[PDB]
Amino acid sequence: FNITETYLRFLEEDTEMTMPIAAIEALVTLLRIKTPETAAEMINTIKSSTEELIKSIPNSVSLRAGCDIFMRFVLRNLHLYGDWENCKQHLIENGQLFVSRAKKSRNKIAEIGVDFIADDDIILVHGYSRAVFSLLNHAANKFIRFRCVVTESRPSKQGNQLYTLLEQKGIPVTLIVDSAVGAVIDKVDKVFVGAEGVAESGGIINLVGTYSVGVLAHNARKPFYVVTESHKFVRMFPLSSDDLPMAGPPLDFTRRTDDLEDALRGPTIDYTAQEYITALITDLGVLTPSAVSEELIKMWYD
Amino acid sequence: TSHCRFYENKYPEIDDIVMVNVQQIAEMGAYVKLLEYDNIEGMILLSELSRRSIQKLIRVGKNDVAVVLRVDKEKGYIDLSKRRVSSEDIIKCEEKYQKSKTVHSILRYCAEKFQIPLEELYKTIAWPLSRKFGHAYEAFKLSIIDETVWEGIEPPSKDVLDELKNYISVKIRADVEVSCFSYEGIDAIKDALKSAEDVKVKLVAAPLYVLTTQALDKQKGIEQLESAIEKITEVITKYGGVCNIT
Amino acid sequence: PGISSVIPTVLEQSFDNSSLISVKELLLNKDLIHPSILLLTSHLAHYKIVGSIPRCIAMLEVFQIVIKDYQTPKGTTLSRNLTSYLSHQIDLLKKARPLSVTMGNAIRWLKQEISLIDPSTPDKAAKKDLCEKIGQFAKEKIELADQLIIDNASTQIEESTTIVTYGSSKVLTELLLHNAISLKKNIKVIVVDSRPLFEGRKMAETLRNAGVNVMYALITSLDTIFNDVDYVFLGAHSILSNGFLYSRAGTAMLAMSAKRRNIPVLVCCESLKFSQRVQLDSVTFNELADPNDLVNIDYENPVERRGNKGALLNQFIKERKFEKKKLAMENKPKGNKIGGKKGSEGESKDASNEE
Repeated sequence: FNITETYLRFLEEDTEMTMPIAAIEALVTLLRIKTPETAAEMINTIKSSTEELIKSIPNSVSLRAGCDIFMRFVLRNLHLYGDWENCKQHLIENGQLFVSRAKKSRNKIAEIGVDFIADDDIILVHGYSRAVFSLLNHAANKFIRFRCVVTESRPSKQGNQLYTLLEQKGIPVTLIVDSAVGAVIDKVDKVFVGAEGVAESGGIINLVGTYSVGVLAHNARKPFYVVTESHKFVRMFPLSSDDLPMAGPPLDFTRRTDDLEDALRGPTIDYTAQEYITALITDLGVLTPSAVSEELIKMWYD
Repeated sequence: TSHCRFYENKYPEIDDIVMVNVQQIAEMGAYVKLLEYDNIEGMILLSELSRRSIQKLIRVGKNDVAVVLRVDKEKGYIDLSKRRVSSEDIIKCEEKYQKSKTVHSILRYCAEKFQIPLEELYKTIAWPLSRKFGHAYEAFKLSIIDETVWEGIEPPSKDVLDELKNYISVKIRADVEVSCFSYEGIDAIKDALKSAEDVKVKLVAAPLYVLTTQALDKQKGIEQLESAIEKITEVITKYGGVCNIT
Repeated sequence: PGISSVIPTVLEQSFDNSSLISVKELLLNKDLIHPSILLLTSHLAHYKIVGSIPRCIAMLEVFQIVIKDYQTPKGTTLSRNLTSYLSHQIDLLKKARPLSVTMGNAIRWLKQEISLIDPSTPDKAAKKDLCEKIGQFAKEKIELADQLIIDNASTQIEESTTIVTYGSSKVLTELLLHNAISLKKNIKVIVVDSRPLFEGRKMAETLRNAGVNVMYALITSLDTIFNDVDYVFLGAHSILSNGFLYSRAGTAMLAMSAKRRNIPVLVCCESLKFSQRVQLDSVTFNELADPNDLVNIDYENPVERRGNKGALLNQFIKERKFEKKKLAMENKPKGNKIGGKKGSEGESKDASNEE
């Protein structure tokens, strides 16, 4: 019952409510029309909706992951096997409840993740994730001892936007280019990376470069980080150095030209392995090594 | 072509039992075809299927006993449950399924013969048998014992019916050696033959007579053959001739 | 049991973690010993084809046969000496050649089954169901696992792939065959093989018999086809709760090379391959046969020739030792796919609690 329109409505909004959250809410609303009890009508419709979303998707898996999570939750729901109405009611409730949970998660983050800041340590935030920014803000509020650093990111000018946002706060800001990151080995103290998806074990999807950063960190023996809230748990694993669903072509040796037509093509998306990251940042207590995989195992049983 | 529902109506009810044949698992549960109520797919979610390694099995061929929860009688949507079915009537359900299968098997000769749609044939069969009596296998059995159900309907194909009847519907051998020495012989042989006949009796060459005795209820065979042998023995000794039984 | 020891060859100063030699030629055999087991042992003594997976299946089959042959005695009960017999068999197997983790698991399962069924039950009725259950187990924990592996491969592997493998990993061979003939895609499959075993060669032959384009390789170089090679699966035998692999021959070398050049390696396995025992070097437990695979001057296995080679004790001190099973590393095989579909070998015992 319409998802393309919803997609159209949300792309550069975020800020207040997370992009994925809105999608989740929409999914919940869709569910709460055709009845979750009648599984014959419902699950097929859900599948169709997912397919539609995929069709509408260019360069993302996050939405797909969210919908899978939702499905899993729904599956879990009916395990009371008694009165069938209460479960339905609960299902109906869990949509805006999810949104509410986000605030709580943020609050939790503002209490557990504020222990990390030490004497003279330079912080560099990679990509675009709201949670990381919130954490940074909360650290600033606490006034431990830090430095907030930005990047020259290249999707649709994200890095610049981030820099501008930082400027609002007031904290002194200097920039790092995608190429000029190589000089950073010990001076910027700890390497932080924001997430737009967390897979099985160490697998994280963001923007136009993470793997290289991870490699650099490994070389330097630097502390590498994955920072997020709570809505991104995926069952995924790649085979090569990098493997993902792609709309932007990998190594597209552009056709013979003289007056310019199409050129901006390459690895737009980036993955990270298990070995490179030292710490995982989620509101779910204090979990790090391979807890997400365990969670997945608990959930799927497949 | 194999189609058509087992009962009178297309779509199942609430609380009724059905047997399913599994095709594919995971992601949803089992959106699978039925062998008790039509070939159209019916689905179970990953919760009602199991109770007590669950993902290890349930692929192709294996059958599951399930109760119907939700039926959408508009376009075609069926919902099932495995957990609710208790192991008190499970055997009965199985028996019912078997009976249904047998009935289905019975309705194949007709399909083979006159090269016409199977569903119509099924309908024509189900009107006397499946409607008034209850279950069909028992009705069939009754008919084969004492014709009582075939009276209600006129047959478009009587030959096919006859064939079906035939389908629905043990030879023991004996050796006798003759080697006479007395005056008369051929007549004596004939007499002997007449004492061992009653079905199928055939001649091979010269010294051996082969007769096949049909058994009524498996064990029967010695209760006539031995008597015949005795009779034969009685026959040949009087004049001046010898015969041997191995 | 019969006769043991009385064999040539020294204890060796270098590498002696496990005992090195046995029963090959039969003389004065016991009355109660089933000949199938003996035959199997004879085969294994000089085997080319099997490795890890099919061996276990064979063992299972043998066990089933034995069960079929055996009935409940008048004096002794069904659970009276069966366990002892099993133990004896295990000992015999050990004497012949060291075994796998899968086999151990199977044995454990059998023991559990034995424990389960009470001796007071009707005997005929008992094994009728027991055999069925065994069959079901076989279907599930092997064939179904294989199917699952295949399906995992299907979703993951790109539109037609160049594939590199080593050894006699039967499951992988089957997968390759499926890719070739059933789903129909391009199969530039490269197989490597060593001197002592002709497993790779055999695999290549089999592929040819099915109609597959194969690239044959040896020890001297591997990189000659790499420097092009895009996606690689390794040879498998047994997994540990470290995240490491206990596998055959120079697979470790291959893995290292892969790590060095472009792309890591991945291995798919059965859900009942995993152990709870652990080790971390090629000195821990060594699997050994007789130093005779390289005595015959290349080519075929049964030849019998006159030449120069054959100096184990003849000349002034000479030792010709080798190894079969070596340690495969951890940081490089990132992939592990089982009956639980998806996961990493970094999650070394995540499925051991669930089972």
